Amino acid sequence: KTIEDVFIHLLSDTYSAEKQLTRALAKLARATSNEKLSQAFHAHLEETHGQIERIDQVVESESNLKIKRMKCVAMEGLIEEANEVIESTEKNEVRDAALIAAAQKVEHYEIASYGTLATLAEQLGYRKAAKLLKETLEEEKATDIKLTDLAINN
Amino acid sequence: MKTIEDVFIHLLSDTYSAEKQLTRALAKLARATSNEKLSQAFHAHLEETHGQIERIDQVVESESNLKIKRMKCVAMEGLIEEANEVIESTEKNEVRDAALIAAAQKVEHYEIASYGTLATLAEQLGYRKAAKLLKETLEEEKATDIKLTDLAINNVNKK
Repeated sequence: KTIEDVFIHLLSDTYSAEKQLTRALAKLARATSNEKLSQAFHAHLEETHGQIERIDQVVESESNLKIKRMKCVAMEGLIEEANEVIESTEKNEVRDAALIAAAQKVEHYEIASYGTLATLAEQLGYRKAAKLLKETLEEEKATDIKLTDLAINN
Repeated sequence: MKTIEDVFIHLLSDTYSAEKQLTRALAKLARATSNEKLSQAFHAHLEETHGQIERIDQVVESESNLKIKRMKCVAMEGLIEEANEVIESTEKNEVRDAALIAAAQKVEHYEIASYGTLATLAEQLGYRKAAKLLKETLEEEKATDIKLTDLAINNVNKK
């Protein structure tokens, strides 16, 4: 019933979301015909594991924190949009354009989640965590910009 | 995006959008099944959801600084597309209904967690009337979820 409870709840949700995204990204990388988009998805795959480890670092920076086991239902839905694109397109540029739009939805959600986690961390006085969450936030922004640019020369 | 207050307004505005989208989705869900009892539960929730949007207007009016910022909740949009994928598939009767109920329970998992978060934030920000209101929606969503589970059980035992 405290702000720290809300933060742990949200961090736990994002932890689930990231874990789910590792599976989705491995699959997206194999589903596209475009080598640059595929490489983009694979790079974000590796970075995502780096981001989960960062959440682990957030939890260790404040002895009271913990990751509660849960399933982030919102991410399931966003990952499904990409699945549906795959099932309704041939492996070509129509699929690529639609997968990038679906991936942007995923980025929208993740950027908003980390912005919220960062603000909470700072309002809680969690200095190291704030910094770590901002680091991931910046990586997601770069990732999103990259999808946009890929879309343009796509 | 710097105070608890900004986070609260952001999440409340997102939830406003979610409920808005949910209204359309529930009318479609009610028509997506031949199971009268399920159809009615979706119709009942459609009404309760319109009521919850009214409660959000009340939350906003309870504090001078509160407002609803315009935005599209991407999370709910995905959950609704998830349900629609079931609606638009060729799944039928018990298969179809198991998926519809399950999809609806996913929407509830999201709503419950959303209102739990908003109610705690409101409480922590000293918005007494808001917290009380948000806990009211929280409880309705929990009851709606329990009803969905009773229905899943019935569909599983359907003979």
